[PDB]
Amino acid sequence: KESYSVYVYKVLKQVHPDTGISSKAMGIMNSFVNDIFERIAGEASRLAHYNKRSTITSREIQTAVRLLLPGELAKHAVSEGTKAVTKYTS
Amino acid sequence: ESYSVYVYKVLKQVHPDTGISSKAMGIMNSFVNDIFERIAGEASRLAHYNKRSTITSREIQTAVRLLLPGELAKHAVSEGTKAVTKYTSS
Amino acid sequence: RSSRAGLQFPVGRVHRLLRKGNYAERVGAGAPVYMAAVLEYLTAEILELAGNAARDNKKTRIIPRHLQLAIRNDEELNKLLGKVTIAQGGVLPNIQAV
Amino acid sequence: KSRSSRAGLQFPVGRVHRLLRKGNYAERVGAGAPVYMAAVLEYLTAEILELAGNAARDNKKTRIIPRHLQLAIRNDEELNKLLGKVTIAQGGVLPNIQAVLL
Amino acid sequence: RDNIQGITKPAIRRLARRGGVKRISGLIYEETRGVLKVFLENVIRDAVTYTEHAKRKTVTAMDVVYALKRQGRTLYGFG
Amino acid sequence: DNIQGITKPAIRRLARRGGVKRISGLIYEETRGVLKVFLENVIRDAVTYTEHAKRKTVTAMDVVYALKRQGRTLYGFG
Amino acid sequence: YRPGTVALREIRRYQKSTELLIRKLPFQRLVREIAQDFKTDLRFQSSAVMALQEASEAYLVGLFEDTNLCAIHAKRVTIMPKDIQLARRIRGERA
Amino acid sequence: YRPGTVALREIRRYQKSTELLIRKLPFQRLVREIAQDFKTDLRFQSSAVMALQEASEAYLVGLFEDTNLCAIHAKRVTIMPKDIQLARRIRGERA
Amino acid sequence: PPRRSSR
Amino acid sequence: PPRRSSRL
DNA sequence: TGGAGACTAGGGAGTAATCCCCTTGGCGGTTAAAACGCGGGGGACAGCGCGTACGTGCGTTTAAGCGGTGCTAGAGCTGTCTACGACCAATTGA
DNA sequence: TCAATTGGTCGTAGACAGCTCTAGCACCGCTTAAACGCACGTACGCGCTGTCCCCCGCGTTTTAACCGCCAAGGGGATTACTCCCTAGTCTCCA
Repeated sequence: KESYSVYVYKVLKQVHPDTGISSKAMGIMNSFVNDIFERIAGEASRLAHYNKRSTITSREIQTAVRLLLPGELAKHAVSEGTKAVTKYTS
Repeated sequence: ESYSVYVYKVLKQVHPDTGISSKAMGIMNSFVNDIFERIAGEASRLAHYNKRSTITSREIQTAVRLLLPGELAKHAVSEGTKAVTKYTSS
Repeated sequence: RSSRAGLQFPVGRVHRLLRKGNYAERVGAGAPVYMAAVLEYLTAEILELAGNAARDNKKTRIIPRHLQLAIRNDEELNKLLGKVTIAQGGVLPNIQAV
Repeated sequence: KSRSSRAGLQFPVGRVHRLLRKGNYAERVGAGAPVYMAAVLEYLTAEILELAGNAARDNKKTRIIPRHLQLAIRNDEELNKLLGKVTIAQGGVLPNIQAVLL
Repeated sequence: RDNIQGITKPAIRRLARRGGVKRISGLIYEETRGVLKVFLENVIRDAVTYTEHAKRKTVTAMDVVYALKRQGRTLYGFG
Repeated sequence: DNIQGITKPAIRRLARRGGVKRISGLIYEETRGVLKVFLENVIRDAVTYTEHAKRKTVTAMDVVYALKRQGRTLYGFG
Repeated sequence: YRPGTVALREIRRYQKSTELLIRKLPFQRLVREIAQDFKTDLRFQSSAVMALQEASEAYLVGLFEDTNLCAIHAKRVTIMPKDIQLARRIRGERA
Repeated sequence: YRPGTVALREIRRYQKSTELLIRKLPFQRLVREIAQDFKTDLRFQSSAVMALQEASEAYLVGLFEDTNLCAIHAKRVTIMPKDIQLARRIRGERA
Repeated sequence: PPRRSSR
Repeated sequence: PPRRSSRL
């Protein structure tokens, strides 16, 4: 949470190879990632609490994503999360 | 989850002869469990914000002052500070 | 612990709820007392207005209607419980003058 | 190699793991929770950056500024629903004049 | 199919009268039906998400209460 | 006293950004009152967060948190 | 009766009551029909459907209050779909 | 230019820029005046006052967007304080 | 002596 | 190939 | 000088089985509510006229903003050290 | 009969004293961009008049909601195996 500036830079590098980003735009992207992190993690905590569970795992994160993200955004985010866990487990 | 006994007992000292319906206390249980989770979520935040690991009566005071409106906070803080004074009095 | 503070709400149960709810790694000693004193005061404040509304309706019991009538007729409690639905509570009688 | 390159990501799954375990969300944190969170965060970041870089190129610019981020978010319905209570600093508004006034 | 017509015009104007409305246009009933369909689709989706996370098949009043909390509408009296 | 420092040209600029064509003369005092109420609500919470940390200066995070708790999260100030 | 007096009496009647103004069986069938698009063979607790009805009715009554405000704003007495759309858009439900 | 194409030009100009439309010094002075009612000898970061201004201006622009909708609803192009009151009442700010 | 509120 | 979304 | 790799161990969750309750399905009767038609009337909308208030332009004034100068409060980080809450064991009564 | 309290270690979390240097504030001067005041005209708000159409009130007819009352089975809580799970710890140079 100290910064995602390196990682937002890598993603921008791989998405728009030539386009750079401003120092004020990066602060907004860091705020965006910190806000979305909090939103997903708090919902995952509530999800674990409702089920009387003491661990937060991939299912809690995915269900929090589906609850939070609207429409097709949720479908594609769920697909990317699933692919990442599938490749990491392998 | 169930505060029925204590909602009954506070009722007897404010309105001794008045009763409560089953649905009316199923509502005050929701009210108590809602305001408890409001104060304990703001006080949880107020501890993290100061990089603090314990929730104290100071944080409960600040959460009550942030969540409760106007003269509710003035009169709830004055009762919280009076029940701790008596709790820790020889 | 509830008797020392002069409370009726359970200080011990509030303590266990605070510890189990993972609000912080540690929970103090006057935190449950303060929290119970706050919840009990708010409960007594709702239960007085709803119960005054019960006498204003010539009732001897409190129903969700009386709780809603007490909450919405109090500016502070209405602002506090502004996004709260009370089941079987109705609405405040109010007709616009066009 | 690294835990982000294990998953094929760019966001740090180790950092997300530490933030999950320090934030008092639960007593325990699973192994795939940091990876899933990092993947979802990376996907949303990539979406916003792609649309922002498209908007910046529509303004004949080679640098994303907060105005381009606001344009990209407000012009996407799903991202608008996501960030619907969010104020973007130095972002401005969408250019929209009511048809009655014109 | 076509269960939205079970929300009849008399019931819609009963809700309108509770909302303090004196006169109602004849096109209000379809608009209200669409609005109610949107609201119910939004709530019963979070409710079913909460239900499937619990690996259950009955939708509990607690799932509805939580799905309402998620949309900013707190409900009192159902546990 | 400094509510009149939010001048009529400034309020009219804010309205033109909102898409407003004509502005009645009684709008400016109404806007000043509304801004005063909004600023009071945010600043009270920010100062509460300031006194809690036993600080004497109001931090940008103190404002950002006082805004997050009114459902007006603001990106760009950490 | 003159048009409007029975309307005011009806307002007073339904404003002091607390019962549900939609029939329970049609609302239940609507709820199950909607839920059929998210999962099949879904059971429902009776309290779940009751909570859905209470929330939906409170939401519609509160929305009709705003619709009536928008009707009075346009110097009218009759609520039109225009008013519902304005209330929903200002509430943030719409665009 | 007649009465009202300069208004459209201004709408286009200020809807295209992202600057702050309120002067910084008077707004800072207002922020300090309001804060003194809560705590005395309060200090402020420059980023704190800038965040307050960035939030206040966005809130006011968004409120004017709803005031304009309330004005169009009443077959008007001039926004009036009653439009502000209707918009604020509908979004629950102050009934 | 019923318990009342000073609010 | 730039990282381009498949989203609508 | 953070997270990655490799063990160790307790325990949280997964699984099979049970059990009972509560959800769904059917049926019949009653009558309350919905639906349908009809006849007015009152409210919505269009058109017109008036007058005043708001936009526009111009000239004057006035503080905002920028660029320096300087001073110090206080935020921020150590370093110490103690006291208060976590943990465990007794214990006893509502 | 287990929960709500009590008593006693122990270790660390946090309070307090002491520097440190950042940044927040106070001030001045210049420039000038923006605010302010006035004069004017016209467009728009608002108040009428008139039409007519659509909504409401009411009197029948119909329909299906609601209330009991049976019958069955799914599936939500439990409870004891079972192990796979993550937190914890140590090494450690990226």
